[PDB]
Amino acid sequence: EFDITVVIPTFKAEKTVGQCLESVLSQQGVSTEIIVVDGGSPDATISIVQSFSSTNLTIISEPDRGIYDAINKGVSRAQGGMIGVLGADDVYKPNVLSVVKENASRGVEIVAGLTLIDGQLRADEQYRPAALISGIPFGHNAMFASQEAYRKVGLYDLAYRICADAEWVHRAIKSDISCRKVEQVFVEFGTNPEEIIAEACSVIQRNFPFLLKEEAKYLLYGVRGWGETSRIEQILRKYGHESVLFVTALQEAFPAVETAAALEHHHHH
Ligand SMILES: C[C@@H]1O[C@@H](O)[C@@H](O)[C@H](O[C@H]2O[C@H](C)[C@H](O)[C@H](O[C@@H]3O[C@H](CO)[C@@H](O)[C@H](O)[C@H]3O)[C@@H]2O)[C@@H]1O
Ligand SMILES: Nc1nc2c(ncn2[C@@H]2O[C@H](COP(=O)(O)O)[C@@H](O)[C@H]2O)c(=O)[nH]1
Repeated sequence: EFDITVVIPTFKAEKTVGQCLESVLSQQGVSTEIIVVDGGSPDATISIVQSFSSTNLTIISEPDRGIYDAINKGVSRAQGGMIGVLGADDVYKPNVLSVVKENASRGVEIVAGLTLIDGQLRADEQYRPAALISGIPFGHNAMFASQEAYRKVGLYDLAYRICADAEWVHRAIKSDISCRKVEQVFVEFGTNPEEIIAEACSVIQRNFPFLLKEEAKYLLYGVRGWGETSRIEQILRKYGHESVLFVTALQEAFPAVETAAALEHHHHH
């Protein structure tokens, strides 16, 4: 097989898909498979991809139901031990694929790096319970996951057109999938905000079904620093009895509520 599979969903990416592919082929010291999942691009996208006649590139061009449908198709076919997803507007940094192969040899099922968004580091969060009341903790395109990890967790849920990656990672956390965060930039990155938020809140309720939508939004804003946090102790007392995982998530995310978390663990778990 291969050390790495890179799944590249494309639709009308003719402007950048050549730079994206160059950043993958420049990776040395790893056997790499590339699976381009195109949704029927009418521009030069296929003409450009076919310029990269690497004997380890696969082109899938057929109607799909959105990016995560296209991602699902590529992950399903991936024959590499570690699988990564690279948008056509993104580029891998030098040496990242060997860094992923190195950290995977120890058995870690997920290897995640840093993300450069407009020359700024994405404000990542830790892969831990506290992620479950937030969005995706690391950049999706900076994540690599083994064949086993996908086989354990499943595919991306097409009900989420934006944050299906966050939902998958939360399922990974909840499934105790091993993760090692590498403090190196893996990718340089190239949608209505309301829709982003709506999907993030729904993903959070999927971890903790007892939360009203407003309550999930308050937690997201509290963790992301977008809103206040005075009502965290209220939320904790209201639902702490439900899940030890929920109590763990809030005390990690909001260290100010530790003494209150102690009480929930004591009276309920
Ligand atoms: C509407 C908001 O505008 C800005 O404040 C932006 O920074 C916000 O993005 C942050 O919060 C949202 C929830 C995202 O989690 C975003 O991370 C990105 O979200 C995707 C969702 O799964 C991932 O595909 C992507 O790789 C990841 O970089 C960031 O944390 C928000 O848009
Ligand atoms: N296969 C497929 N790829 C898509 C679709 N929409 C966007 N993409 C690709 O997914 C990546 C995300 O870019 P975005 O459009 O989200 O900025 C890009 O590589 C883009 O070309 C789609 O409907 N189907």
